Amino acid sequence: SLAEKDIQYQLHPYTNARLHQELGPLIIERGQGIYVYDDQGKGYIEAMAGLGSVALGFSNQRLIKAAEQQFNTLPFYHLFNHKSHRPSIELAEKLIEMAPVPMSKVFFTNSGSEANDTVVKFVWYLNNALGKPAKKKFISRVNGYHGVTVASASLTGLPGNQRGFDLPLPGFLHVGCPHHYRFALAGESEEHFADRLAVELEQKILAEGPETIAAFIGEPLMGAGGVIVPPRTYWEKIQKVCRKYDILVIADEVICGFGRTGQMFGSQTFGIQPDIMVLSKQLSSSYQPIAAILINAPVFEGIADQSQALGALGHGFTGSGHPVATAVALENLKIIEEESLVEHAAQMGQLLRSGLQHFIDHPLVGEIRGCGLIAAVELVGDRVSKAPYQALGTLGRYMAGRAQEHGMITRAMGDAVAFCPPLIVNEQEVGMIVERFARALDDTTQWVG
Amino acid sequence: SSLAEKDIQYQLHPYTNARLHQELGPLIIERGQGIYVYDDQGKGYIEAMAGLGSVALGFSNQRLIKAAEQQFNTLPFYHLFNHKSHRPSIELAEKLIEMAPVPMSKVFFTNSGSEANDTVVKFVWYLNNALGKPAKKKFISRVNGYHGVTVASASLTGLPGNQRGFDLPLPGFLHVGCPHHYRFALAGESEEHFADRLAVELEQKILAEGPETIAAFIGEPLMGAGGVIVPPRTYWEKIQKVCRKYDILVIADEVICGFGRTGQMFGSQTFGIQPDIMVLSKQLSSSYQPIAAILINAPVFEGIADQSQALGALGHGFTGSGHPVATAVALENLKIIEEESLVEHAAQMGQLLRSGLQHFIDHPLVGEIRGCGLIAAVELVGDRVSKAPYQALGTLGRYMAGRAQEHGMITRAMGDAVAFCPPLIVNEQEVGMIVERFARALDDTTQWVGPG
Ligand SMILES: *Cc1c(COP(=O)(O)O)cnc(C)c1O
Ligand SMILES: *Cc1c(COP(=O)(O)O)cnc(C)c1O
Repeated sequence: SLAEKDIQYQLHPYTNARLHQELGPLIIERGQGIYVYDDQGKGYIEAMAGLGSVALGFSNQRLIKAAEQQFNTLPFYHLFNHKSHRPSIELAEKLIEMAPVPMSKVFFTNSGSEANDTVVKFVWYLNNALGKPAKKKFISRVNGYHGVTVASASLTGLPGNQRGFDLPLPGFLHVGCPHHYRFALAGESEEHFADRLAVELEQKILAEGPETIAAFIGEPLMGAGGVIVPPRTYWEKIQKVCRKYDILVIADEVICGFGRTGQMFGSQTFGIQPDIMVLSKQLSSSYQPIAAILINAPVFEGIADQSQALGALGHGFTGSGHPVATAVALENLKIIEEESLVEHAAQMGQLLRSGLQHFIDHPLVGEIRGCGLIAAVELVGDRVSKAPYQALGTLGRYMAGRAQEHGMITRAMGDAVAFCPPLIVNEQEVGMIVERFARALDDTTQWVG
Repeated sequence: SSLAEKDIQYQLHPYTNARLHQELGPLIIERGQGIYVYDDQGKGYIEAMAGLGSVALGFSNQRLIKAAEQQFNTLPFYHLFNHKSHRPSIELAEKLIEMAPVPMSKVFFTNSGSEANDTVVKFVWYLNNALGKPAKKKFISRVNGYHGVTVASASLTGLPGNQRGFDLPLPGFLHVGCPHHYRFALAGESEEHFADRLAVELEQKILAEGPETIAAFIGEPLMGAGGVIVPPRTYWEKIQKVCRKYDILVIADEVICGFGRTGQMFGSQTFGIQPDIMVLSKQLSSSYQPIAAILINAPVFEGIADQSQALGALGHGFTGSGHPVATAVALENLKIIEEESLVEHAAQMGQLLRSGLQHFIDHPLVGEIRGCGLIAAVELVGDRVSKAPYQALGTLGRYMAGRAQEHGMITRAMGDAVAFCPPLIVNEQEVGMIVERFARALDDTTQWVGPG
């Protein structure tokens, strides 16, 4: 069977390989709109838009035709050694012109992981160029997600990405997860919590030596880490501390980018003025692997000078700016703008968050959080202590399983069940997401007894 | 704003002097068909490099394009996380395992060769932690090897251009000698004696560092980006003996050699390598889609699988890992290579290419002609006795590549080596035209130098 071939031949990401050999895969055969279907014909609402990525859903014919048109023109070329092609140029123009702060240049990669890995290299290159060879350390947050390369998994603050992999590398430092529900002191306001987090960062900078800190990287809100919305004034106060010590501010917009948070960028929603932005996922509705780094004028000018001194910029992926991936991403961004999907997502997000808020006084619901069209419900075994049932992740695993039985694919991040549906979701579809959540919660409540 | 002006304004180019780019602007490629690409001025070029040694089936294979369409209209994205799967990833993994030149267990997909080698580093660290060998973590690679551009894979890479200014390599990424007889053999040393000395260098490096601390040796069977460096006779035999002696994994980076480049399906077959791990990309999809694949053997899989159970799940994966459109295109690509007998065809075309270039073997500027199958390089020198460059190293290569472009052919210079890596579908007349355009560039370069 196809399931037997999968067990025989494929090592799965983010999977227990031994349990996989026993249970085998859930094979997804086809998709349309917000739905995917398994090889048994069962339909599921993809309430996660795959990996928070399939902005236009699973059957956008404009994207598919844009791919075809580019395939029949030039199915591959590269950007190395002054070579270029129209789709990379037009996408770079569109990204610079839509940027929420003045940006200078785009550098393309295949993945968010490659993009953040590239940012690490470009910052080291820059500070070598500027004659600041000590100015190399990165600061990220506990539970931040920045990808899975040796370097980007060192930026990542999730233990699952580091345990067994000898990470983080030296020079990749982590400050606190800005989650008020878990880390605020008894009776501390969001603004007081923000103050204390800004103090933690400043103290980290001073303890390490300000001259040794190159950059601070953060997702405007933390996606994979559990839909962690930072406290009011966090980004204002963190940026003050960064500007104080000449530290680059990198906005990882891989999840927030292109209308997820109710504005085009999380940087807009949270008032971030980044030096560098990283984009992926919704950039192409994941129809093609592509990511993009936006760098501002000072970062470009330093890198450009050093590329002249060293002969050429000694960095690039075969797939960097791939003409089919860039053609698809260009068409994707045009549809998001033409169909007013940022404002549509914002409206659908209000319906999603209001629907979930009906469950705020349920005995297993610890917290409901989110912004725009991304949300999470954190389940607890006890609301007073905020303790898990059995161990962190038991409730989340059972909930996600019940949601799948009720025809909805959701992701558990510990005991948080996440929602990140396609931007094209309609009002009754939001209603059906909340209904399938409710059925899964009922099942989980009966199970915990 | 012209398209060239927008490119200068908005794009930071890989492997480009950004300041020179602001002055010269791009060469914009508009379209392609068969072995040809055309710039925005309508000038046609034979893509004698198949882009980046990658476009196996040329620039207008309609079967690949229809395979993409069919998959887009079925399922345009899904992932492989948390037991999820899809038919194209499964069928491609089956095809790759069943065609492997040694017994392999599992495939892990990535978007790029760089991600794939970066993943191999993580998987080897994970494996040796799983086996209770926490010290067994260092990698050995070669000077002028190319393994990609991430912080870790650029540490494996042995090309200075990939490390200078980037604070690389990381600690625990060690480099032994480039196996290029022409450049690094002692005066009057045989290929076999050179191979012995390189195997001694490796063993001495292993002993100096502590054998218990060395996890893996990674090499391209033949070194592509480093100048089409064919290892000396007996090199891979003797290196593998040293590796097996100290329980060091052998990783074959087949990103260029994979899928018929060297006259057999894999460079591991051509060079008699029995790797534990293979890395594949580029020709896997004819670069029509970004995809790479790691093949791991049974012992590597079993160790990783044990630890993934203990830790709850394997904490690694890319959004695009096994992308259904990329895997669908790669599957159709490998079917065409098998159905059209392109491995045997490439072997035949490579003999014509090498024979055509060898008409110039006693030219005063030709130092060496090297290659296997349908990959070749001509290394130009200013002086055949000393092997010294004309002017600075790289002058002849840059001049030749420029003249080739004027004569309607895209070649890559690696220092003073001019490389050939054409699409596998190149026909006999087209090989003739590649050698003719090389000859016109060489004539120009010879008139420019005046060796008299
Ligand atoms: C998805 C993700 C990444 C990694 O992207 P990949 O394409 O899977 O390598 C990086 N940052 C954030 C915020 C992410 O959500
Ligand atoms: C192309 C290349 C790589 C890097 O592949 P990318 O997809 O560009 O990241 C790795 N190894 C070898 C031998 C290569 O030629």
